[PDB]
Amino acid sequence: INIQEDKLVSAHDAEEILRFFNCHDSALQQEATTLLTQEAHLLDIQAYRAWLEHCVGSEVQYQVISRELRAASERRYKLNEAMNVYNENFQQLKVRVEHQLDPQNWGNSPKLRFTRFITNVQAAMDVNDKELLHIRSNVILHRARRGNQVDVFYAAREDKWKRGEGGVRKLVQRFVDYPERILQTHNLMVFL
Amino acid sequence: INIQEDKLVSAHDAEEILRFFNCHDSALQQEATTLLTQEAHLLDIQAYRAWLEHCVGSEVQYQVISRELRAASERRYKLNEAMNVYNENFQQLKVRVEHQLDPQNWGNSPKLRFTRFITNVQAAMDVNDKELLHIRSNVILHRARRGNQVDVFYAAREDKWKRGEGGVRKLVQRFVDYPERILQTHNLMVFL
Amino acid sequence: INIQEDKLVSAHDAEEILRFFNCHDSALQQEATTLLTQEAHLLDIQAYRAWLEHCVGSEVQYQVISRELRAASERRYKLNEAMNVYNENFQQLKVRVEHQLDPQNWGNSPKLRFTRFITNVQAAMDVNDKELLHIRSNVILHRARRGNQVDVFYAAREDKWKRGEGGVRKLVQRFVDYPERILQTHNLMVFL
Amino acid sequence: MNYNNKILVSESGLSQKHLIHGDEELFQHELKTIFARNWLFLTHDSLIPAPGDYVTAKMGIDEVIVSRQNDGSIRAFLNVCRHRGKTLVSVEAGNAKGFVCSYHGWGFGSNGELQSVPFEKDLYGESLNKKCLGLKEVARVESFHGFIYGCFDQEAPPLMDYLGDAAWYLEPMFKHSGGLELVGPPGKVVIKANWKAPAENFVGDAYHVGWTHASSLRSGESIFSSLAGNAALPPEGAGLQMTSKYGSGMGVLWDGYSGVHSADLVPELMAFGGAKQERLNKEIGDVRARIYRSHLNCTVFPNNSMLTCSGVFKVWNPIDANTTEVWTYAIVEKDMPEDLKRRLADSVQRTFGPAGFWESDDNDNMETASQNGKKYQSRDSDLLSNLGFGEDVYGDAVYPGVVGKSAIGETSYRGFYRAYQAHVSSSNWAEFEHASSTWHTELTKT
Amino acid sequence: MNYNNKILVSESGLSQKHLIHGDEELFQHELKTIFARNWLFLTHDSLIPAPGDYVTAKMGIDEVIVSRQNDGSIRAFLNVCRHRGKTLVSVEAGNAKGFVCSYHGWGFGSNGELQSVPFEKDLYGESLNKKCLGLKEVARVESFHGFIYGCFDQEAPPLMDYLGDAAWYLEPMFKHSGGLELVGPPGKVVIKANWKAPAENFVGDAYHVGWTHASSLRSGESIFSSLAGNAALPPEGAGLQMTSKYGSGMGVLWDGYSGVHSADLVPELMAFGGAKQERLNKEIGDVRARIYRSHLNCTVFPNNSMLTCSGVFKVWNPIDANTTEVWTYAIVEKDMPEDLKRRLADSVQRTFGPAGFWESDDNDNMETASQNGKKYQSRDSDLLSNLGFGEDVYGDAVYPGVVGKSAIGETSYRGFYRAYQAHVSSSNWAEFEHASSTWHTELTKT
Amino acid sequence: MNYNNKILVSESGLSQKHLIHGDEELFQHELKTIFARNWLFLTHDSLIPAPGDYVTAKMGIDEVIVSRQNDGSIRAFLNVCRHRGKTLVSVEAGNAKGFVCSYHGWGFGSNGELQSVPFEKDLYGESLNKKCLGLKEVARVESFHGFIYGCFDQEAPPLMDYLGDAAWYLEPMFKHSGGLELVGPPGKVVIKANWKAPAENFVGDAYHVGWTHASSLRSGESIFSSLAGNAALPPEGAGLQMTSKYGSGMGVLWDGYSGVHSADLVPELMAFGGAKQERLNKEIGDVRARIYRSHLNCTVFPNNSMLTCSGVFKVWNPIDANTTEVWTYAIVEKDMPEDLKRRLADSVQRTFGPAGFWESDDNDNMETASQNGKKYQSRDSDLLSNLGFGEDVYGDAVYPGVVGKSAIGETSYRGFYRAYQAHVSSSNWAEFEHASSTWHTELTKT
Ligand SMILES: Clc1cccc2ccccc12
Ligand SMILES: Clc1cccc2ccccc12
Ligand SMILES: Clc1cccc2ccccc12
Ligand code: FES
Ligand code: FES
Ligand code: FES
Ligand SMILES: [Fe+3]
Ligand SMILES: [Fe+3]
Ligand SMILES: [Fe+3]
Repeated sequence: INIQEDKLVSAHDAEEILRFFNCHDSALQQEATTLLTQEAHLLDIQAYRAWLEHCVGSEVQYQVISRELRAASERRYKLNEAMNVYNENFQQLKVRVEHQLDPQNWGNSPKLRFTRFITNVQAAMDVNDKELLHIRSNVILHRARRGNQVDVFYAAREDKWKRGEGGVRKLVQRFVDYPERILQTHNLMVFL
Repeated sequence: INIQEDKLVSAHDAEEILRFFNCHDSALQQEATTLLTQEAHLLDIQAYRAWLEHCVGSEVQYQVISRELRAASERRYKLNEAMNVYNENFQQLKVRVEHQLDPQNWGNSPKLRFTRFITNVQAAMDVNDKELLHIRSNVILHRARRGNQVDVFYAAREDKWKRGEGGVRKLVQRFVDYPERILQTHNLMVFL
Repeated sequence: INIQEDKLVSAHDAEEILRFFNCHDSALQQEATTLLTQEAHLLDIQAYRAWLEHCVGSEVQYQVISRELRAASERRYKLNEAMNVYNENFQQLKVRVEHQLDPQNWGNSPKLRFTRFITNVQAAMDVNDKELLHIRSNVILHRARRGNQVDVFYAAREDKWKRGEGGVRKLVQRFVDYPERILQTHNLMVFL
Repeated sequence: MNYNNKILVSESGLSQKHLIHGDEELFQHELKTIFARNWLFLTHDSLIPAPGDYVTAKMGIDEVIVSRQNDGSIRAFLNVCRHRGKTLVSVEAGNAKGFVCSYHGWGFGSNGELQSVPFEKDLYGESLNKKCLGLKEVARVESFHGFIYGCFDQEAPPLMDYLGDAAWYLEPMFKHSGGLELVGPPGKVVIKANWKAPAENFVGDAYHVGWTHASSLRSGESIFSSLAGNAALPPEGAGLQMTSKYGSGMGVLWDGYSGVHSADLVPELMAFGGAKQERLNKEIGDVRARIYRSHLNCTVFPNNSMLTCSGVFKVWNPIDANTTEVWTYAIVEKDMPEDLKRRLADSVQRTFGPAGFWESDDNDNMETASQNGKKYQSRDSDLLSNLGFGEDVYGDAVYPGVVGKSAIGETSYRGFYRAYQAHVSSSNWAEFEHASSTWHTELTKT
Repeated sequence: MNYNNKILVSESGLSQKHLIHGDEELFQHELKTIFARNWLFLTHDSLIPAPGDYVTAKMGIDEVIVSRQNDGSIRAFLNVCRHRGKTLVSVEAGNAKGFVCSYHGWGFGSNGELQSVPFEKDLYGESLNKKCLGLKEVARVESFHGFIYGCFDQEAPPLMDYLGDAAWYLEPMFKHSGGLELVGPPGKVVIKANWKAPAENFVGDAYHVGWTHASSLRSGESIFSSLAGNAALPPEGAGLQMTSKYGSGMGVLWDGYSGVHSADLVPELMAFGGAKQERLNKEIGDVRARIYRSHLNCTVFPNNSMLTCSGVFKVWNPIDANTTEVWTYAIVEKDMPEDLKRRLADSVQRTFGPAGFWESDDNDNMETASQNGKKYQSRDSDLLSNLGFGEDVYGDAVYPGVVGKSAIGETSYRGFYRAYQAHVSSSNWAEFEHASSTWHTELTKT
Repeated sequence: MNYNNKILVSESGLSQKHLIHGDEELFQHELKTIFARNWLFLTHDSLIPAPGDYVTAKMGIDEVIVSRQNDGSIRAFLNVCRHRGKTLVSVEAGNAKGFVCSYHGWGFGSNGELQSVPFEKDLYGESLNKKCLGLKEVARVESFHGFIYGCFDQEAPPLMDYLGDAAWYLEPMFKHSGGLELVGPPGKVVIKANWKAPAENFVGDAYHVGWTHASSLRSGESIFSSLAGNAALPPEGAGLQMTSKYGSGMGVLWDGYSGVHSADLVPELMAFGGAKQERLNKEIGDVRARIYRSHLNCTVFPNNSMLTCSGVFKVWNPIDANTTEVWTYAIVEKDMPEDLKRRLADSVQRTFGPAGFWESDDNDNMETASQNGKKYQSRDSDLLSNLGFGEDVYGDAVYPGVVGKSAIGETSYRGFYRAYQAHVSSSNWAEFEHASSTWHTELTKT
């Protein structure tokens, strides 16, 4: 993509297009689909420890940002463009998991209900690290609790996955640029 | 999954994880995807008779439950945990289909519009019945009617499918534990 | 489908069922999935010029209709059943793309955020034109802007795709019968 | 609007202003004069049978905790902490000796008493008067054969007197059958209708059945099926209508013991009800034994409805003028075989639950009738309930109450709305009584 | 708020309080003094040409059924059953001899009469007075060259008189062209704006075009395209503005017959309009023949707007102070070739329909201007409409009405809001007339 | 409701009517008597350091543009065009010399002046008085050590005087530390709570921490962790509470410099704060140097809160009685290493941001307490804030303000609500002063 011509496209987004448009490996797309479907199943049933053990690499960066609204023509204002809703290493994810599982987490009774919908899966091996797998996918996440509270989240996920212990592919990076600037879901206390 | 460690996980949910984590058959996942996409197409165009004929086994149990909200720590209160929004045999499904098709079903004029989104498909053959296929999938169901009524349903489906007449795979069990306790969709008069 | 028996089914919808129920080609379904996922990626990052160049055929008809609500039993009133929310040739799509990219399109600052979810993909070659590919798919389209505006669109797409320049498959027809009669999304200014 | 003077319901209950289904100021006024004043359904013994068992329930827009006490009684309390007002209980049912607030940890007993306060000695010393900090208690809690009702107003008549002439009709099924059980949990769905729309429909609307439910009648093959599409009118003597001083009323469809249940339950039910009827003849007389196995469509004023024999039990919980949260339980006779109870409960939900195909037939009728009450040109229009007027009786030798001796009519609408208007225009129970001293005379005019 | 006394619109229509776009109490007051009092667009002959043809339409927040009678006339009725208030018709258009209610099956004729009641003889006997139970009828229904308007107020001026000086400008296209057709069905979209925001924009806002629509002008290459980004001001004599006693007004952009249509329709349209103009010179004179093929941006007070030549036809249906349901039809000249009619209709929707790229340019402007009317510090602020004040005339020898002889100005805002304020502060038509006895003098001050 | 007479807050701030968290009429009244009258947080120098830099901010329900002027000052203006009221700026931050309206293209300077009007000469001639058409300016804009506050009321006390006795506690961290920076952009989330619920919680609620945040305390291993599940009460002398004349107040937890930060930041922070404290001893004295590195939970009346040392900075932006938009920034000390600043900012969001696991513990508490204020049986109920009453002092030789010399109590609730009630019942600042002439005496009674 020529971003001088396609005026609305960011350099970052153009780079990610390039990644999937070349060596298409159908088998890889299917492996990636299985991997993400299984991850979502573990999360949906709130098997957070199993998620960490089976899906999350020790070197993970799990990051969800919220970008400040700026003018399309802005060229002078240079201050921090985004904040981190999440920017977690493995230990920080573990803290969040223990918080979910704590019997004095009053908000988790009655038990929450999660349903995740994973679509638009794309996969490509890294060019330089032949053991690094880039996976892109979109998620709709439905959270229901307490009779009539319903929150629906929507996001694109830029992932890197790598073979870890026992040869199991695990998440080493997730990046989400959350599309809604002001959340209308009470909080973002869900694992996208 | 160890549900003593993963404190939020139900025994039932842990059993279903186990089912798909073992013999992964890629061809089966794709067969299941086709089967569910075709079923959803028939339902979306309101071909309810065709749905019964092509998708639904004579021995079907079609069940959607609503679970009462109870404390996570509850161990004494033992009364009926859930009610059946649906718990239908084939004849009961047929009654519902005839009700939909009746020309004096005033609610069906003007004609309703349905759009279904099926994702997260997993498939595994039963261990003991090699002719029984377990299929898990999630659905978003959009129903629009009468200018400005829009209802969106979200659910996970635990299905069993089996080869019936002419060797066509048909639904012999669907189980949905509906995630929202109080419906905000006027009714649940849709086939999930 | 017998539409005399399946009373709620339109002749058009019955014809489209027939198309996918016969020669199932698994490889074709997967090619179609890739094609649509890549198209959605280009649209989501607002690479509208790239979308035209890579995804849209010179002979395209891009059509989204809104059907007037009429009685199920109506047989006499014969006037125009639908209007065209879109009914665009390539040049008309180009006009819309230039409108999106214009630096004086005030509504595009701050930059909009799009996330598309493509599901229920079916594909079948045309019987008479062996170079014409029929693709059916459903879309959820999430558009977020200006802090707290969120609009979600839902639709089924009946597409025809054909190999064009360089052998690249491109859209030659898209037809959407939009399911909500009165839009509750401020406008339908999105490419479904 | 001046509720002392405004004629919202005309003389004899013959009509009502359409605005009653749409006006939010009137909805707010109903919270005071209807919901804070009258008896409201809470739960059944069968759902909280053991000490410590509790459920949450709505009373109007308020939420209460309803708890079985150690002495076997039931007490109900606002689900609101006495410290800074947090909702105490977030579940629908359970068993506990008390409830601890998740904000600052105050602990209340199942008896509503403030039993513990974290670090009380160090923080409050002896200065916190816990005796005065018990949960706000529902003043009145009474039982009708296991069905538990609450009332915020200490001045209300006893529940039995409040049921008035309706009690006589309910007793064969509620008492003489050996008793009913409520099968939970209920279905719960929000509809965009005023609570009065389904309440009026269940209290007295047999007219709508053949037309509204044409498709369900034709498809399910239940015993009332001859009515589908108005193909046939019930024969003379097929039933009656009744209403009462405090607003409760019902229709009676003779012998319709299998009710809305599809052909799969008809023979079993018709056998069971007939057998019990034969035993009851000797105990309560032929007429009342027949009432036992007759289909009653009833509203217990204001917002609790039921279909006996069909076994449908409803609460129309008010949210705003065009929003109601519908709770649906099944009622079963205790001495039915357990397998029959299970199938009956599923059938209640199949027909009238969240995906109840019969109940679905009613949605557009209730929602649009309610929403039209907000429309400018309809606010001051008159909803009609004159069918059968001038043919009702009172004090009949066989059937008590204001009675229309016909299966289809609007007798029970008139009694419901007469009581409604007397409450809306009154400041307390004494004023309601004064406004109701000629209630049956008003209803039997012409 | 006291609407008799509150100055919501200042003298000569020079400014308006911003709260008018946000205040819900005023919205409710408008239902009475604007929507229940004035002429509102219903449909066109072309959409209900045959006996039995009907459509539904909004009149304010009310819904009506608009039906072609056997005698060729049109009558309109509230879409509300006379029994218990259910919405009678759930579709948008059709053909029928009557309408049966889905609740209890009452049957009304296309003439609004209550024609049948299920089991009337057995239930009501002779006691139901069906003659008094016809659907509530819209008092006034009149046509302007096929365009059908309704009014709930029997006291309203005839539609032709209500159009006042605006009629003269509309006639060349509406009458002398041989007649227009409305192409349905309309697009329908909800925007989060007050109905007055788009109404004021179409009645008199040429100023916004070059800036608001910069991108659409630059991208579509329509004939008004020189305006993109305020790159060029229209030449002197490029157009005029007008307004009238009862609030209707418009801008006139000379010769702009292809309007907003992209270059793909420009040559064909400019040829067609020019050819008809040449014929019309001999019939109605050069000036009026030129008006025929000139672009008129018009609001017919209160909430019907159009762009002639572009062929855009709008209803701004009110929902609440910050919610409007936008209906968009295409207008075509009857004697255009059918293929041109089809392409013109698609082009109307392409530019101004639900995905109209021009209309999209207006969204944020209308929505935020409306929503800001609720904000505390803006409620009592003044929206300005003073552009061109002191240069308007009345009684001109060539162009009737209050006229600003310039293409860009706020003349038509002033007339729209003068009429608006006279209605809001009046209890009936007689009071509006008294409040409007010096209407043109007020507008031409200084 | 008569706000002059209605006792919404009882004497000494001992209780408040629960309706204050739910009543929409009172919310509207607060827009006038709370938000239009008092000082509201806008931004920090660090976010608009250079000429032309601007941000948007809410002040109550109004939106303002806050702009750095060429002379180094800051001015703030309503984000509303002076022509027809369109929202001028649609972004959250940027740098510009002015703002052009997207409707008709009017151009305003960063100084609020109307600088340009498209085609002014041709359209308005010399008749548009642009000098009188500047953006509506916020009357008062003042800084507290870089933190910029605005007030619509010209009669307000200077910001420093408004902070009253709270300023003394804030100064060690805000001033003597060398200064703070605000790290943006903020997280933004809507909660279904009244703005007063989180405001009261941050101003004075240490009682809730061990119970509400049990899981976060147990999981994160922060320095306040001994409190988890009320396992331990803070030792005597662990802290104090204070409040002030104009409503601001805070808790002080001695030495808690690492605050809510997980063990990963504890050693680094405890080292940094201790080192600066040692330097500050010589400058401001031991007590104030200790306050610098002590955890302050503070609300600057009405709706700005913070946790010093933890570095959490909050704006509770009001939307309606049960809706609040929560803005969350991080505060850091300017002389911290940049890498520490970055990690501290992430940790603030990790704990108290949109996915803040601590802040999540508070959701149900705030939302249900607020929503219960609408429920009929709770409106007239009393929220209690009597903990510690009768033990507060004023004029202490060491700690200024109304002070409770204990770590856990409700001193700061009482001062917050005393000021709230004095504003709600007053028409202007002079009346508030008259209503507050014995403010500390009222708070220290018994
Ligand atoms: Cl099934 C039935 C019979 C008679 C009256 C009824 C009223 C309401 C619902 C069902 C009814
Ligand atoms: Cl296209 C056009 C010209 C002049 C005035 C207008 C007002 C509104 C919409 C379009 C207009
Ligand atoms: Cl971390 C902490 C300590 C003391 C009081 C607090 C009040 C509110 C939020 C956090 C607090
Ligand atoms: S609100 Fe319940 S203990 Fe404080
Ligand atoms: S409401 Fe229409 S027939 Fe009864
Ligand atoms: S509304 Fe801003 S220039 Fe007109
Ligand atoms: Fe019914
Ligand atoms: Fe415009
Ligand atoms: Fe907290």
